Amino acid sequence: EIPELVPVGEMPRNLTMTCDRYLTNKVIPGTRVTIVGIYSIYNSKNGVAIRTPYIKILGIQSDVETSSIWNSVTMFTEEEEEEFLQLSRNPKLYEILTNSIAPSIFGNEDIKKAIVCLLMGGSKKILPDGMRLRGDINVLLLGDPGTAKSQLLKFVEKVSPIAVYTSGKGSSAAGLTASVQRDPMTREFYLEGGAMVLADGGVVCIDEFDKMRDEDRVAIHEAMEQQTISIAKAGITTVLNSRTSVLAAANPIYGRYDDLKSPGDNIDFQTTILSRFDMIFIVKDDHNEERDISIANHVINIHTGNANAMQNQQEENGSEISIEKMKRYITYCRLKCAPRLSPQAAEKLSSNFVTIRKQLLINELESTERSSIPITIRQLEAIIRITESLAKLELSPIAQERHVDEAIRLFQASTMDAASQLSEIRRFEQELKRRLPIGWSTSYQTLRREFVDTHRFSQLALDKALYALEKHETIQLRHQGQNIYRSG
Amino acid sequence: TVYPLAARQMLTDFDIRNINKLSKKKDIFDILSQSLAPSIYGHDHIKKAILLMLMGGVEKNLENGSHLRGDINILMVGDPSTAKSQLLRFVLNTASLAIATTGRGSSGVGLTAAVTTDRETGERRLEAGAMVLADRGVVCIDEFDKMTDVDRVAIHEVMEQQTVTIAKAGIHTTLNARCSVIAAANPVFGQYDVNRDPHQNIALPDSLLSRFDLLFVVTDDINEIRDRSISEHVLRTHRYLPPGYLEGEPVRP
Amino acid sequence: GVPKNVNGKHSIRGDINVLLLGDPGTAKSQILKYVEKTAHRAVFATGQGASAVGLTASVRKDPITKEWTLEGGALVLADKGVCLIDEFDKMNDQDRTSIHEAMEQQSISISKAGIVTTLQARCSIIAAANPNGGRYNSTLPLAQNVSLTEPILSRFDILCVVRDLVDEEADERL
Amino acid sequence: RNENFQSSMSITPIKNLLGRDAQNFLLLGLLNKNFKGNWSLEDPSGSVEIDISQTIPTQGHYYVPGCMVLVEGIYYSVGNKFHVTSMT
Amino acid sequence: SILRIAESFAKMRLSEFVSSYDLDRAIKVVVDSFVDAQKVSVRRQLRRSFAIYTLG
Amino acid sequence: VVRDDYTIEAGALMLADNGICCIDEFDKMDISDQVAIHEAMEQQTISIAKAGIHATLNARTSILAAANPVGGRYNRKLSLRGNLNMTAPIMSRFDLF
Ligand SMILES: Nc1ncnc2c1ncn2[C@@H]1O[C@H](COP(=O)(O)OP(=O)(O)O)[C@@H](O)[C@H]1O
Ligand SMILES: Nc1ncnc2c1ncn2[C@@H]1O[C@H](COP(=O)(O)OP(=O)(O)O)[C@@H](O)[C@H]1O
Ligand SMILES: Nc1ncnc2c1ncn2[C@@H]1O[C@H](COP(=O)(O)OP(=O)(O)O)[C@@H](O)[C@H]1O
Repeated sequence: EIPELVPVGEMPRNLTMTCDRYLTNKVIPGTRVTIVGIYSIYNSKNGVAIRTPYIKILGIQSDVETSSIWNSVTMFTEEEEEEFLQLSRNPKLYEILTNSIAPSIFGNEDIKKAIVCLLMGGSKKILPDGMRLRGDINVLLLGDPGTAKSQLLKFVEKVSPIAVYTSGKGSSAAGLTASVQRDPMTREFYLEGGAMVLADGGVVCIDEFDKMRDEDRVAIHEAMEQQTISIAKAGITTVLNSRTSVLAAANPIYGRYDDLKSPGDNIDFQTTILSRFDMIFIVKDDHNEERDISIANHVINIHTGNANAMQNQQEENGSEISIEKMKRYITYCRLKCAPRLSPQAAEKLSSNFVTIRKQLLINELESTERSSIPITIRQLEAIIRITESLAKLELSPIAQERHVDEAIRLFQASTMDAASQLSEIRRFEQELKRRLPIGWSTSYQTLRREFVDTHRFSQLALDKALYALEKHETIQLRHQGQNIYRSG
Repeated sequence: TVYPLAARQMLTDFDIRNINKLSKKKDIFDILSQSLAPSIYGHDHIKKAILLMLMGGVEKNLENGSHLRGDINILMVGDPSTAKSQLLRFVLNTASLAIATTGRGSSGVGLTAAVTTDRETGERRLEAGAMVLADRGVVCIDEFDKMTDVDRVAIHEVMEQQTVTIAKAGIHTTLNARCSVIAAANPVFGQYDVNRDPHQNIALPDSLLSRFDLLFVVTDDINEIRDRSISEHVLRTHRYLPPGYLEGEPVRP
Repeated sequence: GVPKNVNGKHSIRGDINVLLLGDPGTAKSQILKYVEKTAHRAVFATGQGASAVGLTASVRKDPITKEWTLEGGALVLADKGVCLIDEFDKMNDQDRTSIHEAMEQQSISISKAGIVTTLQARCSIIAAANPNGGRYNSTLPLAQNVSLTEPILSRFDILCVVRDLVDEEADERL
Repeated sequence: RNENFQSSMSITPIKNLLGRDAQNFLLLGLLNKNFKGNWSLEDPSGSVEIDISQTIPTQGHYYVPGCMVLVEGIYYSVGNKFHVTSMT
Repeated sequence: SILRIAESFAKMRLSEFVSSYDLDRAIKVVVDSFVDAQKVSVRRQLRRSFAIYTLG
Repeated sequence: VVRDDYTIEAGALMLADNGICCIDEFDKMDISDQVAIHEAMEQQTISIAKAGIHATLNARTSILAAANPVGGRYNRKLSLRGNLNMTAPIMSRFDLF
């Protein structure tokens, strides 16, 4: 039964039902369906006068479920297809899909863009040598409580056509992946699918990913990356396909993410699971008064009911679309468009990848220890999939460079922003506070020739301590970064 | 009727002429090495070992009964996204008989053999697990660093004995498993250390390390020129279009 | 309060969770027993005796047909009532903080043994904890006074701090 | 549009240069002095530092910062610098 | 949480609409909890900081 | 809780219902026993919520405990709190020493 309509303090009751002739093989497990049928009674082989009830199905209807068992088949009607083509021809459908995700959540615009990229997904490719590459992206929202990450998980589970919502504490290794159970009558083992089998071709959402057990986290690695679960248990060996896009939410190991604390201490995840994730969105609370007053007004408008009026008016405005239309558009974009890349896009993509790897050199130089947030070749495949999803928004078969720079912007906003989180410093600060006075400026070439060519300090100490004085806001930069000015 | 659907492919005489023509070349090892998985860049010696793994060496059975193993086994430990699991998938596809397994998706009884009843007989019998059904073939183990110890016992038993002894349910049977093993693993840390520590290579005991003939270790060292070469290679990989299919449609030297 | 449903798209928790942090001998548990007497539905748990799946909900194998069936936990029995935890700090972290989804999303999401289920547990959680060292230090902040972390403290709406201060006249009337 | 580049070489965006060690490239770049005080070439895809030790400029022209110039030379990946043979 | 405490205070009177007095009492409870949570070095400053919202 | 579906085995506090539970070696008792005694003295109930079974169990019991000082004999110079392994609340839960 529907979880929204369960009675108080009880369990949802499973009821056995039957289909005949062309009503068979119409529903995937996990969908929400309305069924019309007769409520008949049949005698079962298992007290007094107990005859078990069932429902003989006369009719199946489901807007969330489409095309029965999936055959990549176009069953959308012609005027709805023309309306969907009109939506794909819209010049600002990207902002429409961004505003469609979480209308009652202020901020988190890059998270909403990554969610839309997760819902559209990449393109699955097949090579002649059997090389299968991933066509889905996995996004991990790591951050402080009160950032509405779990509400984003719930809204992703609502919008997506195939989606399941799971826990970290309520999970298990045989629960997320497929389990091996025993049939009672035959006494033979059989595989019953888990949460990543019910989400095949769709979205799995994990809440409190930081807390799920260490033996429980690592049964997911082939199901995230290889898109398959290889099970050899109880005399049954098989490789089931699980094409699941993973959306996980987590807090750091410490209670809140601390900017004073090192990023290695906040994350006790292995580097493998962050290599598998594609958007590692680390979110914080900066306590800005404008942001606090804006979120205060927004949540007040949500609680009073005025946000119902604003979203109902803005739907008729045409800048937002509902759950059903966006769900069917996700299904149509996955079933119609699977784009390739232009040759000029590959130069920009490879150049940005070697640029961010060269930046990872600079990130891992001075700390001398390995970063907990790695950028590997799988992250280049991630940016490829982001570009292909950005092409899949507007049914574009060619992923041009305009989509490429937005993909680069999303990756810099998520993963490069996440990865960027003794006597020399104090001696530089004293020498520079005595060297240039309050209200006067110095060129960077003067500091280079007098503090590096003199070998008073290193160049890395200069580059770090200029930023250190910048964030202290007593000495800032002016005139295109070529002047250092003491604000005083 | 029953058709095999060609695991042992028939060999026409034109194929034999091609095989004996290419065998006379001096770099047939290189040609057949880079012919394995052109989409995978690097790991050239690893693909050479994969080639020598598919055509494993001769086995010699002595007069006193010592079983000398001719099946070379390879353990690949190293950094994430060094395409070890992709080489596992490639040797899964291109072998005559290949069986895959995973660290958290395997049981020790489920790898060798399990005793169950039979429906038409009403009699107990064995069904072979993953590691026995791949006889005269290859086993593609992924995430080998995180077996349960029960599965480690059975795997180590096959690597030291090549036969499994089942003594349960009134059944005393021995089963032959003359099979090769290729396995992929991560270090005990998140990333592999360049401190060359012997203990932090793998989390498995060194006794299981000893039965593996080739312990390949891979480091994803961060570079500029070779990194650009790998980047352009994987963007050439993504730009492939399968023949006979429309541009921009879902897929159905 | 009132749980809210916005357009069939957003859900707002309506129940209120209250933590009582105080010195011993300040009658923190008698209030919990009074809520047990007073609330329409009231479930109690304490200490190491409350497991991670004693709360929330569990799964079990039936003796008939050996099928995996769900079992309602402590929070299932407080679907429109109050769950009350005594000695909250000394309970294990795995047992303390397994109740995030009931105390935030008002729901129990279960994926184990081939069973996936989104139960409703609209629970008002009233907890009674102790400070570090047994006594509250007035000169120290709240963070190292408790053994609780930031997220488990963050959901709690009202956190009542009780200090056993010696008074010449408050002790008389008490 | 000119016949010389519809012939001699082709223009590569500046962001593609880093990674190509010791290969000859021809560029169009906004000439600039960066924050470090060295000479640099910039495109909408990025920038690279150049050095002007080995240049043979075209006689008859003026070169000022802010010029968009054709720069032929070899990139080196050791110090992220571009050694210019000729400029016009 | 302030909004649920105001709604619960309106629910205690069996009044279907929330008054401004319920907002004042809810804000008083939340401010009093935050002040009692604070260390005694700054309880006087924090009490005088939010005194304009609770008393009026 | 006992698998047999879980059932309750009563502890020594429960068998001394409306009676006296004489406990020897009270200093090295377990932490689960500590936090169950923390509810067992005053409220006279032990509440167990494990797996599928949840209950409260009334245990009206008067406690007589004999606890050796840890680390050897009783030190006359130190306070009575210093010589024992008990914390503040379970010491305040006792009537007399
Ligand atoms: N920007 C926002 N807009 C609306 N509600 C918000 C926002 N941020 C937080 N909230 C509220 O605060 C709560 C935050 O919970 P959440 O952070 O999702 O839990 P978790 O810490 O487990 O992810 C939600 O119930 C949500 O209603
Ligand atoms: N030419 C290449 N060089 C390096 N890595 C590659 C190459 N081609 C593909 N890859 C990456 O290798 C990854 C697979 O390795 P991985 O799954 O980490 O192995 P394991 O599961 O054994 O750790 C793929 O995600 C793919 O993106
Ligand atoms: N107004 C009061 N203030 C403090 N304690 C009281 C008050 N009235 C009764 N008590 C006593 O408090 C005892 C219960 O305290 P309890 O809540 O078990 O302590 P703790 O807070 O350490 O759990 C009762 O035995 C009762 O006699």
